[PDB]
Amino acid sequence: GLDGTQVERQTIDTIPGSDKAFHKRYYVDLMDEKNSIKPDVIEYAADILGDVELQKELNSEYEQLVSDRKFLREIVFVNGDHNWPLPVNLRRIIQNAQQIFHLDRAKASDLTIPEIIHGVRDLCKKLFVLRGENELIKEAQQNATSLFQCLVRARLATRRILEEFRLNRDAFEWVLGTIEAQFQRSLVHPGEMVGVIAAQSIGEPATQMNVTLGVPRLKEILNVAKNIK
Amino acid sequence: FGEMERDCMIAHGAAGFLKERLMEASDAFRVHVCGICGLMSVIANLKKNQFECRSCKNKTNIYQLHIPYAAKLLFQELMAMNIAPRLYTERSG
Amino acid sequence: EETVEILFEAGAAAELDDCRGVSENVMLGQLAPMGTGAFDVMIDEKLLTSLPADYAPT
Amino acid sequence: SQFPYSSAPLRSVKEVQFGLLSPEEIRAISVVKIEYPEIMDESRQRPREGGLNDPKLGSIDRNFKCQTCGEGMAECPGHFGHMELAKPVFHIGFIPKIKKVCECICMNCGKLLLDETNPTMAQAIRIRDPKKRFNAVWQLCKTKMVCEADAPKVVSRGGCGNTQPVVRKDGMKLWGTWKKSAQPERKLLTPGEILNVFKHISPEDCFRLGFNEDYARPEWMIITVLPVPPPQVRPSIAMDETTQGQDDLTHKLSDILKANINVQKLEMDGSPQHIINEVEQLLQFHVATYMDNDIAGQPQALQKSGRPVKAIRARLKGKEGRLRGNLMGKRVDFSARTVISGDPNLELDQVGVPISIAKTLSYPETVTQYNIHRLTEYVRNGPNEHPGAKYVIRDNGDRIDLRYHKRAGDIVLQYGWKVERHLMDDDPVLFNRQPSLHKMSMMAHRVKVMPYSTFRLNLSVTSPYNADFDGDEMNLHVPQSEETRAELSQLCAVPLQIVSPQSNKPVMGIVQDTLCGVR
Amino acid sequence: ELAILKEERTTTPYLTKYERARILGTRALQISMNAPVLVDIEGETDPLQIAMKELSQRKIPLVIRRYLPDGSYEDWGCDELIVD
Amino acid sequence: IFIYQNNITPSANKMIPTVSPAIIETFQESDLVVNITHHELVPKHIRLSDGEKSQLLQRYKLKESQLPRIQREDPVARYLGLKRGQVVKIIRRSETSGRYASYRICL
Amino acid sequence: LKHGTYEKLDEDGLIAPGVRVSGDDIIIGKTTPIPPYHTKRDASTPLRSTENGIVDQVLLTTNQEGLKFVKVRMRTTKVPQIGDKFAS
Amino acid sequence: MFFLKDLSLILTLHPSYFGPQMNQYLREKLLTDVEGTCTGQFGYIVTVLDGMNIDVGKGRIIPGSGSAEFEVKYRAVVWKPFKGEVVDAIVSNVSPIGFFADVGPLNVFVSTRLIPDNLVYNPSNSPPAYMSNDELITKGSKVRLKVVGTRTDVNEIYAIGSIKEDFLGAI
Amino acid sequence: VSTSTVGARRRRAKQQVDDEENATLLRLGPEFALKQYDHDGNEHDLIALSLSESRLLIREALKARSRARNGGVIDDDELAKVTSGAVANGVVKKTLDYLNTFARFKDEETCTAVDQLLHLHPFEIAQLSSLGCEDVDEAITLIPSLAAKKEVNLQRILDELNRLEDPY
RNA sequence: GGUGUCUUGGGUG
Ligand SMILES: [Mg+2]
Ligand SMILES: [Zn+2]
Ligand SMILES: [Zn+2]
Ligand SMILES: [Zn+2]
Repeated sequence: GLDGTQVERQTIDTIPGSDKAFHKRYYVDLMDEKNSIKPDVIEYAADILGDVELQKELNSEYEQLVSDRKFLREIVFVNGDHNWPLPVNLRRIIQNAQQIFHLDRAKASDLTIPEIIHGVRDLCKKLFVLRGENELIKEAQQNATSLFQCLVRARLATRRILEEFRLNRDAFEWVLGTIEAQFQRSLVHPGEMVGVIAAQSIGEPATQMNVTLGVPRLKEILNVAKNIK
Repeated sequence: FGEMERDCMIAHGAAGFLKERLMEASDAFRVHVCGICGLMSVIANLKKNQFECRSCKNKTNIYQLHIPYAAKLLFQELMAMNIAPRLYTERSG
Repeated sequence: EETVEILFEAGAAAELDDCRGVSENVMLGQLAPMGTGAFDVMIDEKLLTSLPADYAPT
Repeated sequence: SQFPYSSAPLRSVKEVQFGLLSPEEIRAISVVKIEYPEIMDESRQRPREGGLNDPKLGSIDRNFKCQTCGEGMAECPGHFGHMELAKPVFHIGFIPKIKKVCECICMNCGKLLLDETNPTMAQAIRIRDPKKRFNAVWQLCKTKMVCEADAPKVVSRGGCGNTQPVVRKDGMKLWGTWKKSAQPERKLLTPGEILNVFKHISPEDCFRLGFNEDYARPEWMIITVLPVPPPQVRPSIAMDETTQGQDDLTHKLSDILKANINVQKLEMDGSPQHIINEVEQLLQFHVATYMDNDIAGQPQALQKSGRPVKAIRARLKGKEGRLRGNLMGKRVDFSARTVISGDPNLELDQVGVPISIAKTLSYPETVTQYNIHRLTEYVRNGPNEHPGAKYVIRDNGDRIDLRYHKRAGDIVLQYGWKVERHLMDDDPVLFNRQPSLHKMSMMAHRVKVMPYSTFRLNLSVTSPYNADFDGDEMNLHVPQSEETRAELSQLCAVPLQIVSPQSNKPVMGIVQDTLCGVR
Repeated sequence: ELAILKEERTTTPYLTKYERARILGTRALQISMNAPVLVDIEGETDPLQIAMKELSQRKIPLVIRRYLPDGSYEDWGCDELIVD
Repeated sequence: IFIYQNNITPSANKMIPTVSPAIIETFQESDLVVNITHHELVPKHIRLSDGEKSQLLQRYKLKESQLPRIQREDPVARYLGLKRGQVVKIIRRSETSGRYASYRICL
Repeated sequence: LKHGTYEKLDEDGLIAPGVRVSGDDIIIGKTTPIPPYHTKRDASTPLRSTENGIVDQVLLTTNQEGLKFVKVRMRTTKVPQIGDKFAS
Repeated sequence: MFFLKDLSLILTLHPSYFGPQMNQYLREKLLTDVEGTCTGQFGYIVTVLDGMNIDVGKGRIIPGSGSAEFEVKYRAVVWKPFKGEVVDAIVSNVSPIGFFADVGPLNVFVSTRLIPDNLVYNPSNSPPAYMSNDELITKGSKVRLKVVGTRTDVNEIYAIGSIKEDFLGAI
Repeated sequence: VSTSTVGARRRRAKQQVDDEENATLLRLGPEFALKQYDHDGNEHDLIALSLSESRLLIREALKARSRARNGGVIDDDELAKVTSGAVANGVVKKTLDYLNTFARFKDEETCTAVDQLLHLHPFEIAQLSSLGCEDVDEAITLIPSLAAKKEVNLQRILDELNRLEDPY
């Protein structure tokens, strides 16, 4: 459902690497003292340890990430490729948020884990390629934005948000709102003559071009032949 | 303003510009059609304000259409080859 | 392509052309149901009646 | 607004309904019967009535009016006549389908060889498409060689029992071999005989083969009365200041009239059966090549100079025919063309327009209470100085040419009037280079007026146009209303095309010196 | 019969590029015919720029009728579609 | 289902449709050696029910002739016993969105 | 009659060499009689609407059949400017 | 005879009129336009039922002109004569070659040949009128007359009747 | 300009002689179809108004629109004035004076009573409510179609009509 | 106030 000018190549970070690297990047543990959040990044570091009504949510997040890993590796991209043209850049949003809110000095972050998890969940339930309360509408809507939700969850993970990007609450809310708005802007407009555009996008490159290739092969393909060279 | 120029204007979605290129910057014309038989056989006397399709014996259900002069010529050539193109201004089914 | 033969076949079978395409509206010099011509622009009264009462038709 | 007032309502074409024209309707919509060949009266002013240049057909002269509608040459659409034929003839563009129907039907009583009794045909009827239904009925009904009188106790379907002919095509002549019961007596099937057979087909039978009761009757594929197009469709031309030759269609119609009259000189007196066929076949050939001069396996109707006649089909087909040469694309006003040049000092969406072109082209600008002073200053300036104006349009459509108007100082501009001022700075114009391989070959630019006769382009836009400055030329189109100005500026403008959907990357970059220099 | 009630309108709430272009063109043409102007005109005299000013302040009194492929349509006032 | 080895003569073939209300289908053994629904390029087809087909048509405000189509002789339509008017749902790999559901109606 | 000026022709309907000519100006005046006063149509040859110049050599003779024959050569100078094409 | 007629009228509105009191201006324009007109296809439009409550709907802007089109639908009353319909009247004019009678909004003329022969004209009577032994036709009289003709002229139509048939004439 | 529910009337190959009017023979024209339509396209029986129903309808519409014109605050020669325009006033004045010179039912009550009593083809239905007729003869001769229907009832209907006719 | 039609050959982009 996206306009073809609005997408940019982006790496899907849950796909590549070994399971140990994935685990170190993505898995958080509350009971385990060493493998938890680094204390020197958050105000509330001491209050975190040992909790349960939050380690449940952390485990739910990690299980969603593992589901995404399995899905992308087994259904969509079986050969491992993880750099694909997707809608709404994430790197540039994060760095713009860092620039705007001046995220230096690694200051203690006042951004709690449950607020991060619920923020990303709400964002993932706000990207509308199709609008309607119908049930086939919901199914098509979720199939439409499955890959982009996988991307948004691969980037906005709890450990990554807290350690690698060190966002505070304001920068976090700004990232979510900007993703919302730019996704709503990346959608194709009704009235596009996508057939003429596609015909031109395929035909124009043909003006610059023992397997048969190039113009004769494209001619064979379009003039569907019962036998080929 | 050939066919590929039309393709580019269609890709741009500029319908009004295309209509204005092909009509007001070129052979725009006015014809009267019979609302019943749809042939351009309506005899119009604009200074006397009187109209008639003699085939249908009609004088009240007649409409004017702004169309390219080449389109009027095309319909007249079709009539010349016994083909009847019938221009109707409303859909039925 | 095959303009004359296709027109003859349309005559011999009394085809009805629904005029929903692009090229058909192009050759008749009408606004195509495409891009800027894929919708209609009405005149809104609910918003209009908010105008000052001295801006009225006389 | 350039059309004189008519009281009829203005509507748009929603449906086109093709079909054949019946002889009744051809006579009905006509206005004068055409029978006299000779163009002029006796080479005397205002030629012979009932000829191919009857003034009832309409006016093609500037100082004469149409005797049918009373309108000037500009407004008169032209009016059709009719010309009854002595004998019926085949329409050249329908011979194969005439042959198919001849094979399908019973050539004596006008009935389908097989009925709805047979479930195969009973299900071939069940196709909604007329053409698929006709094919599915022809692929079955073509082999039964009798009109069986009994429906499959003895149950009669109403049939007759006469044997069927083996239809064949030789040119424009439909041969039908009747294999009686040995010697198959093969007879020629004339258009009149096929017309008689075809008039007997019943409405439901006609529907089954895929025809129509109101629009396409199978006998209307045989010509008995011929429409005569107005002279607009076949206008004359001038060769050396005093000479005119008629269009090909006019001479073709004259030849048809000669053939018709020769036919009317045989069924009125002695005619020993070997001249009637010859002259009727001459009529058939003239009528055929009047419509289609590309018939396989025969000579072509030729002109005096050796060239073939421009038939109507040839008028309609090809790159230069009506559809692709006059309807899908056409020549347009308010355009300009000249060599392009590069200008490092222009903005990306600016094009430099020569003064002479800026003065030749124009934009009609409605006078309002925000532009009346500026427009009256342009009116004072005149059509020979920039910024000036070329025309003033009054509130009823009357043009005031400001060249020949010697008293340009005594015009006061009314509201709602229109001034056709010159092309000026920042006007949006569509700019274009052929071939137009993609949507970024035609882009909207802001105007900047400059001396010299060459266009100016910022050099970063030369990549989407695929242009360079060694001879190339580009076209400029001026939008003639505010709606088209807004469309250009809000959809086609150069800044809006920097990123392309073809490969979701920019198409304009930094090129040539600006690059090498930045390195 | 073919109009859609204001509750079940399931099209996009955002003005598209084509709708915006045509709305601006139509308003500019209207204003150039000495129609009344709803915004306060401070500096600009060009009808297109005045139309842009009206569009930004959600004060264009027009309606977009969006036809669906089945022939039905939805009506949206210009002031309730969202302009970026 | 009538699986044969070499050929089925047209005279025998003609009895298949005139034996209502039962349905007779035939396959050749050579055709059945490989299961084509296991091929990687063949996504999983799931026939809709009548109510679900109606739901699909109303959600898209569609008529039957305005759907993408599948031939009755299609190897996967032949494998699934699709009758005229029945709608399959085809979920398949999508490199731009991950997952995509397509619908085809049987000719 | 054409919309150009006829005030440059001599009594023979021909302009003389040495006279500046602009576009749309008549350089050869000719009349065609009206078949059966005011009994003539014009067949005058204007200058091309684009070109300026100066008349150089007005030739006058008779053709194979003895009818009058005229050739008028114009001259002008073109100075290079923006948009002229050059190559090595 | 009066017929209840649902009818419409397509209209064109200039941008200069695009104000806050639009619907009432179009209602007045419609009321002015239709109250009184004759149409060969309908009869005579005397009034319009529920005139102030006509719905102008939503107008469409014509592309290229900027004027709004309205399909103002409403139900009105129309009066049409038909050949072979009986219509009462009162005589208006008198003349040796026949007389005129005003019917509804219209005027009906009866010819000399279509009058009972007991009727004798008088140019000298006060008031001048036809008389008869037991029959009278003077100004103000009632006439139950059948219509045997109606010409459709676009602006004004005229009907010529005949009182020559039984059960008709003076009552 | 003046249009109605009658739309296409598209061209079949054949014509029809049965298009001229002859009110004796139930031929009125292709504008008064036996089943009319409304402005919502729904089917609806033809309407043929007698002079009484028509006078009541016009009076009602005029007084309603007059009350609308006055902001919320008796004779046809005055009641026709409610229209706008001189041509409007003249045409409605002629119609109203014709109605008020021949309205046998000079109230809504008796018009409603005859509506109830009558409810059959609206043509003769209205012509009976508009044309007083003494006995069966006048009806069956001015309306020659009551003969070949074998449902007459003219005797009692005309009796009750002239009975309900108010004095003058 | 109204400046005609078709083919052949040689080039420009
Ligand atoms: Mg080049
Ligand atoms: Zn007609
Ligand atoms: Zn004419
Ligand atoms: Zn037979």
